[PDB]
Amino acid sequence: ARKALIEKAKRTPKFKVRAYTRCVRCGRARSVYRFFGLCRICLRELAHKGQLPGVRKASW
Amino acid sequence: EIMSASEGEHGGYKEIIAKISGDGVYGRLKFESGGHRVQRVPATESQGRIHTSACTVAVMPELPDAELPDINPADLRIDTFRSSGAGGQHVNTTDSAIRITHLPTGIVVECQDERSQHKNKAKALSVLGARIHAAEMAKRQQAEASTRRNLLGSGDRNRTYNFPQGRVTDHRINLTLYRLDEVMEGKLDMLIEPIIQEHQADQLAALSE
Amino acid sequence: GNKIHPIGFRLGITRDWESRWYAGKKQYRHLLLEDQRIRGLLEKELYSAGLARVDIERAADNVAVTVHVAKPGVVIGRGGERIRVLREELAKLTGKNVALNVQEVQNPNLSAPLVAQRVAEQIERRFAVRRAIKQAVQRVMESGAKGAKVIVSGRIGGAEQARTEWAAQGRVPLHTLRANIDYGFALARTTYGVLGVKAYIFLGEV
RNA sequence: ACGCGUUAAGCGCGCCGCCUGGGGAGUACGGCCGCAAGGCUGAAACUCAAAGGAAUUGACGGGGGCCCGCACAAGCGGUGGAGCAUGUGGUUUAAUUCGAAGCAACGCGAAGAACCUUACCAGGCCUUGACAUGCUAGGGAACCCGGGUGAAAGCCUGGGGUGCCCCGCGAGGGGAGCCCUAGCACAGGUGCUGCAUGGCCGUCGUCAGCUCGUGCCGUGAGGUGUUGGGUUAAGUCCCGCAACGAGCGCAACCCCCGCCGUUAGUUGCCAGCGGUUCGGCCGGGCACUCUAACGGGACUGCCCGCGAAAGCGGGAGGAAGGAGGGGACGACGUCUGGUCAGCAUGGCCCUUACGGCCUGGGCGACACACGUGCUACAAUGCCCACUACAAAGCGAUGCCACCCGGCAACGGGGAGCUAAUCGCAAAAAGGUGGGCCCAGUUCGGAUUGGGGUCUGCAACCCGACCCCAUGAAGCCGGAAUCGCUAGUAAUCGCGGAUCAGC
RNA sequence: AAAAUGUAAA
RNA sequence: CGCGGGGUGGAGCAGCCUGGUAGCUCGUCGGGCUCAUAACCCGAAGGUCGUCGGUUCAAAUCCGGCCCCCGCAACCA
Ligand SMILES: [Mg+2]
Ligand SMILES: [Mg+2]
Ligand SMILES: [Mg+2]
Ligand SMILES: [Mg+2]
Ligand SMILES: [Mg+2]
Ligand SMILES: [Mg+2]
Ligand SMILES: [Mg+2]
Ligand SMILES: [Mg+2]
Ligand SMILES: [Mg+2]
Ligand SMILES: [Mg+2]
Ligand SMILES: [Mg+2]
Ligand SMILES: [Mg+2]
Ligand SMILES: [Mg+2]
Ligand SMILES: [Mg+2]
Ligand SMILES: [Mg+2]
Ligand SMILES: [Mg+2]
Ligand SMILES: [Mg+2]
Ligand SMILES: [Mg+2]
Ligand SMILES: [Mg+2]
Ligand SMILES: [Mg+2]
Ligand SMILES: [Mg+2]
Ligand SMILES: [Mg+2]
Ligand SMILES: [Mg+2]
Ligand SMILES: [Mg+2]
Ligand SMILES: [Mg+2]
Ligand SMILES: [Mg+2]
Ligand SMILES: [Mg+2]
Ligand SMILES: [Mg+2]
Ligand SMILES: [Mg+2]
Ligand SMILES: [Mg+2]
Ligand SMILES: [Mg+2]
Ligand SMILES: [Mg+2]
Ligand SMILES: [Mg+2]
Ligand SMILES: [Mg+2]
Ligand SMILES: [Mg+2]
Ligand SMILES: [Mg+2]
Ligand SMILES: [Mg+2]
Ligand SMILES: [Mg+2]
Ligand SMILES: [Mg+2]
Ligand SMILES: [Mg+2]
Ligand SMILES: [Mg+2]
Ligand SMILES: [Mg+2]
Ligand SMILES: [Mg+2]
Ligand SMILES: [Mg+2]
Ligand SMILES: [Mg+2]
Ligand SMILES: [Mg+2]
Ligand SMILES: [Mg+2]
Ligand SMILES: [Mg+2]
Ligand SMILES: [Mg+2]
Ligand SMILES: [Mg+2]
Ligand SMILES: [Mg+2]
Ligand SMILES: [Mg+2]
Ligand SMILES: [Mg+2]
Ligand SMILES: [Mg+2]
Repeated sequence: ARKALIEKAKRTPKFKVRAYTRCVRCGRARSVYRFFGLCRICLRELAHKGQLPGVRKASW
Repeated sequence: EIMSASEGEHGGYKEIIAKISGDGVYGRLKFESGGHRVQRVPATESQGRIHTSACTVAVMPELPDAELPDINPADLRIDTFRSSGAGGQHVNTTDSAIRITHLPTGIVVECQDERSQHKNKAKALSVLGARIHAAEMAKRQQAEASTRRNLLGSGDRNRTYNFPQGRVTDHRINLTLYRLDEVMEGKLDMLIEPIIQEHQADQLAALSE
Repeated sequence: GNKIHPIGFRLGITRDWESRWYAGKKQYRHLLLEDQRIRGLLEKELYSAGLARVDIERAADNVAVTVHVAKPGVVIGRGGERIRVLREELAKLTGKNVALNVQEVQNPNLSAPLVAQRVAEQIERRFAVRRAIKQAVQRVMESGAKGAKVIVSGRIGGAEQARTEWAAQGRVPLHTLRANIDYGFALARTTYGVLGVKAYIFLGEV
């Protein structure tokens, strides 16, 4: 369900709604921010590295 | 259906007996008799240490029982004779005392309580019964407790259940399978069947070898 | 476990983005996707040169990647060769454009993500972990730093029991924003398992 | 060591008494004494790897002093009771996938379970494999097409093209290559171990703590500093001190809100004029409102009283005064915490199967128990019609004004906006008007019948919404228990992440 | 005055 | 066998004399407290009264037979 599962979501499936999101880095199915194609974890990681441009920690 | 069942504060059952009725029951529960080790961090753990513990279980098959249909005159030997002590002339000329000998066992009761021989036979026959009963009660105790001493003894046999490894492992046939969960659930068959089979491989090299 | 990433904490405050480019909405994702692909396939090959930081900036199809080192002799290659074929494998995967410009940071000892890797390597090579730590900080402190600290974790020296281990000279005010401090991780792989080196170098105020 | 120290436990001599590991044991036996109770004398087997003295550092106390926290108290609204929403235990099941367990598990991983998602079950399948880089036997070309069967996977097959390296005239060959059939490498696993780990996270705890260097004291563990008086949200500062310094923490540097200024003037704004398609709408113009970018502003600065100081208490001027309100920031470490199921990773294990595919089931089950929740029990209420006043976000595969049909869910038709332009968008409490009259009610809207709209291949298990009818329990909830001290609690809406849809 | 208890593996 | 008493929720014991009416303590079950257990606190379940009969409108209650338990008696020779 690692390398194998992630493959199905990449290729366009039989039906319309059958297609689903998945992290474009860790391949996590659940909780995937569509803006990046990334998961909430991978998002936090790269955002901390600065690799995510213009994105900084919010505070108010 | 459970019978005796002393509790255990938390949790248990510190001891519990149960009549499991049916067909092929003793056949598949035969091999349970013995000590079952358990390794895990107990509920009661004051910190974080894995604790080894054990539990002996004993499967006993259904025993068709039957007490003797009371006594039998044929194996009784009854003697009558003159009672001892006070009574005047009556006590001197009246075989009122009684003595009954129960030939099979060997226990004997005398009785010179009251003046009628008949009534004394009545009492003696009553105590005689009571004395055979408690003889057979003692006998069925020195059999019941003793067959438990027979099965359960100085021997570290039978399966071990390890939780953190998640693996049960019957020591007798040296089979082991890390699917403890299913076992602890009820599906014991891929554990009792391999024993039933290995046991049969022994019965092959029995009277033939 | 509770400490904050020093870098994410100082974005636009004392540290600038490793990638610099606008997007919008309908394109940001696959923009970063290939962007991430770059930095990763860079790191895999340019490891021999030990990169301290890969910068990436984009334009209308035009994409610029200004990589860093402290020993660029590897990147530049024979006479000037390896750098070209590098960029000639670049647009071979971007389907877009190319970029060189590999500037070089002076003291490697004052670059944390550089330091960690050189230390984490010593680990894989089976060296005294207590010693290499104090060696690291020494090399960093005696080369101008105003502070330093290096932390490793895992089965130190193949110990059945894993544990934390560190030393520090000078000062490393991680709580202070005004402090410019370098940081980076390195993954020390070995036969007994995966250790992890974290380097903190306090450069100075601002 | 504690301490003893001319009232030695110092330095010496004389003599008596006594000790030789703990337990057994001041017991047994013997002897002697006693009215007795018991005393004096006084062993052994056995058993343990210690018993023990003083110091040290913590931890703990139903020990103490000083402080502190929504902890008590003073309060206002709730849970616990009801119906339903959901999570969990448990049971059920072919399976009801795995993990989380007092605080710190229980609307937690799940920020989107109808298929997919899916790790489970059943059945139909597949084998160098859906995936990666290679070595090759037949040595075939793309790529579209279709039949066959089928629940789909899968299996099987009819096409056909008449593709490209080679000074090939030539029937024939010669390589690269998506590629096709067979092999060996190898892939693959959400299989096991958080008690082999990295990272990252909860946590005591935004608690004020924790330590190093060196000096000195101590045989030594260790102490000192860090203690002490004052002070503080603070190991915050001041003074003192065999200590003098320093580091990580505290604070500040950052963000948003409060006031003011320069800059900026459309897509925003309108004070005075013109206009006048009955009105920022036309021209018009940055003054304001706003937008967002740089700044000023507060320092116990001034005044009062106490104080050695630090600073405490009160007063003034001020949009704001002693941390202004709020966020970001989580020390050495602690919990054998959590997470091999986000990813990574040592070891272990599966290898035509613990891998992979499909269809259909399950994750939604239901005698019960718990957590968190939503709606209520009504008159400070509820229904109806008119009328208002927000902020922050989303939207060229989307938002949908505007008409048109429909009682409506909505479906046609259609304008504008990639948006300070257009749209989601009616904010709801609120005000005004009208009805209701203390009732299981016009309260309540659970449950069920019947009939439809939408999204999707497809809503039986298993969706959301609309219309009709049904209108349950509940008339303020036992023991118990929770939140919050100011624009807070309570109450009223709206938006978004996820996402076809819910 | 309130108010017992905590087996056995680091 | 001769007389007396007795059998009621799992344990122990009222209620029967006087018919209508099942009670007390403990236990068990569910929910609190506590880190957890017990204590404690809140709520519930649980017997058709040994057994056959008869009386009655109606029987745990009255009447008769049997079973089991308990004490008393069993003497003059
Ligand atoms: Mg599978
Ligand atoms: Mg796709
Ligand atoms: Mg979907
Ligand atoms: Mg017992
Ligand atoms: Mg017993
Ligand atoms: Mg005779
Ligand atoms: Mg004999
Ligand atoms: Mg189960
Ligand atoms: Mg860097
Ligand atoms: Mg003295
Ligand atoms: Mg004296
Ligand atoms: Mg001794
Ligand atoms: Mg002795
Ligand atoms: Mg003595
Ligand atoms: Mg003696
Ligand atoms: Mg004596
Ligand atoms: Mg005495
Ligand atoms: Mg004595
Ligand atoms: Mg204090
Ligand atoms: Mg209170
Ligand atoms: Mg419902
Ligand atoms: Mg089964
Ligand atoms: Mg077909
Ligand atoms: Mg053909
Ligand atoms: Mg504080
Ligand atoms: Mg001392
Ligand atoms: Mg000395
Ligand atoms: Mg200290
Ligand atoms: Mg003092
Ligand atoms: Mg300090
Ligand atoms: Mg604002
Ligand atoms: Mg006017
Ligand atoms: Mg005019
Ligand atoms: Mg300023
Ligand atoms: Mg003031
Ligand atoms: Mg003050
Ligand atoms: Mg520890
Ligand atoms: Mg509701
Ligand atoms: Mg209309
Ligand atoms: Mg209409
Ligand atoms: Mg349309
Ligand atoms: Mg336009
Ligand atoms: Mg109103
Ligand atoms: Mg309904
Ligand atoms: Mg009422
Ligand atoms: Mg006890
Ligand atoms: Mg305990
Ligand atoms: Mg009783
Ligand atoms: Mg308790
Ligand atoms: Mg019941
Ligand atoms: Mg019953
Ligand atoms: Mg009767
Ligand atoms: Mg009757
Ligand atoms: Mg009669």
